[PDB]
Amino acid sequence: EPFSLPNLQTDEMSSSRWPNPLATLFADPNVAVAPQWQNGRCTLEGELLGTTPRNASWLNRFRGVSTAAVANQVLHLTLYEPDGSVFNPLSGAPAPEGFPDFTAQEYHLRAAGKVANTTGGGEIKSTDYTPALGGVKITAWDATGPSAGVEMTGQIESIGMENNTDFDVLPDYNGSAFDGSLNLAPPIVPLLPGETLLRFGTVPITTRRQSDPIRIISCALPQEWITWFLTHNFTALGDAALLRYRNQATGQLLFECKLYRSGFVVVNGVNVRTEFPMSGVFEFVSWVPNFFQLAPV
Amino acid sequence: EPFSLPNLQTDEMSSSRWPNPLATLFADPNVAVAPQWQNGRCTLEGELLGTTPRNASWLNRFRGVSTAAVANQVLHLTLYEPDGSVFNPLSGAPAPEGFPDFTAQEYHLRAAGKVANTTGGGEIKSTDYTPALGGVKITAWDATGPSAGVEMTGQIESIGMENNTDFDVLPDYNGSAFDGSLNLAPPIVPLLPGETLLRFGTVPITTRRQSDPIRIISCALPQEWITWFLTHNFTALGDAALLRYRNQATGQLLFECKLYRSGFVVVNGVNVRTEFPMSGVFEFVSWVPNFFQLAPV
Repeated sequence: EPFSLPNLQTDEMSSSRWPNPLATLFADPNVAVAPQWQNGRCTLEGELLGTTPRNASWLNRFRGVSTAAVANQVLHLTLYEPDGSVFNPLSGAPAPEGFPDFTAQEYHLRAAGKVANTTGGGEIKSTDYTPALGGVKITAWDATGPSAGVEMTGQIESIGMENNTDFDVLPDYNGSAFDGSLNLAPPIVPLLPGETLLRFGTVPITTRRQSDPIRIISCALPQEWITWFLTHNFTALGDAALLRYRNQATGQLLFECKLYRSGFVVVNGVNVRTEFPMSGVFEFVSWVPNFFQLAPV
Repeated sequence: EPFSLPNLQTDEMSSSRWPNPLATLFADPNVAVAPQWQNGRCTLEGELLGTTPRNASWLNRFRGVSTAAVANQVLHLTLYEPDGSVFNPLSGAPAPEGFPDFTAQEYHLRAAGKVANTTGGGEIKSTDYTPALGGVKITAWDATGPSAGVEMTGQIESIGMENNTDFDVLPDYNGSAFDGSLNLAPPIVPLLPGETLLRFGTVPITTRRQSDPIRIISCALPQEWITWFLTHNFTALGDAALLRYRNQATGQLLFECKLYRSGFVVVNGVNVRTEFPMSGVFEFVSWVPNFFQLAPV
């Protein structure tokens, strides 16, 4: 089938790195380092990359089994994948599908099992966020159960986040500074030098906002585009899909952009951080080579 | 475009009444009263009913403005709709789009504003769950702010839920002991007497499970099907779409069912509550009239 994108406005779509509606659309050419996001990554031909979950709703969800009974507000889980199979550290994955792919001081959560007295809240402290090792230690856990051997499923709800730039810093998934053995999706770098990554932004709930209160986490593809690629049998006939971003109510063509086949969008001619209207729709035009030069925004 | 459904397995899709992956698929013929869900409602031609949000990720999200500074762990919010427009409580809508459409003792939440000391947790007690009035009183609010006139955005994360049957009991949205002035989408009723509603189930996190720990909330359509109908220009050439539910790996056809044009699925010949495998895909077969009688499961 010929390539297309869903006829949804940006503000009708969802982040693929934090479950929430998209709220901003912007290009920032002065970010310190290129992002290496592990969620929200998919090729145009429908190949998921990194820890990107195939089920949209497994983003920020987790499943596991308690390794010991709760004591001293500590719950340790051996981690499973969304399919219920055991997560195998030896596979090279940094974490089960859908796990957070950025640095934070705390990851706040809620969880429950299928038996009584297992609904609780807690958090994973940064030093304990080492899912590549096969488990996570949940602290400040406020339920009396579970006992050992009980399946738990939960949701990461918010983060302790003192510094917004840490959304673009991968966590120490294996508890060390050395990620060489991990099978990580590659950094996102525009192919032409004047191009700037187009960021789809949303607002997560965070604590530790005393220094500066604005929190924005970006992703490369709206979740609805990822699902679109999974539900169509597209062939990437060129290096990039040339798209137009159009306000369908007002007719105004806002800009053209390139959706590279590895799954990210760029615009040209951005010299300072630039925000774009949210009520537009992205429409496919044609396939273009990597060095196709876009009209500046 | 000819009618189709996305090629996702049931366990690869999401509930449209609680944000979480689908976990069960079942038909219960012994539910005495038909459900009147206000979320997860969409015709095959892509027209939303009830409070069903156009953006998948606005389910269980809310936004508004504080009417007073926080005091005594109470935060009162005047509600907005998802698009930031003011929710007019005189209009007859039961709630802003995406608000929970069932009865619970407490609706647990988290929220935050643009300024520091506004990230908190709290809850809406059942007696305060009257969003049709244009606002909600949040209690057990644990942040020191916001002051008055401050925008807040938040998420419903879990419920206090004594009885699973209350997932199918609409709440008293206007606090008037159900007076019938509200604009509600109609009950979901199979058009033939031998048919049973096919329920797409997920597990929300709930408290008050000490006595019966299993909690399952059902919906009429996976969220991904609703988005599919919004992103295609379908014309229902019949009263109902005949579907086959097939395990694509083994090729095993499990049952046939009818997807009625108003947006729900039924099976035939179910005499006891019956669960079905989650690894199947619903495939469109043809259009059939309302009187078409399905092969029994």
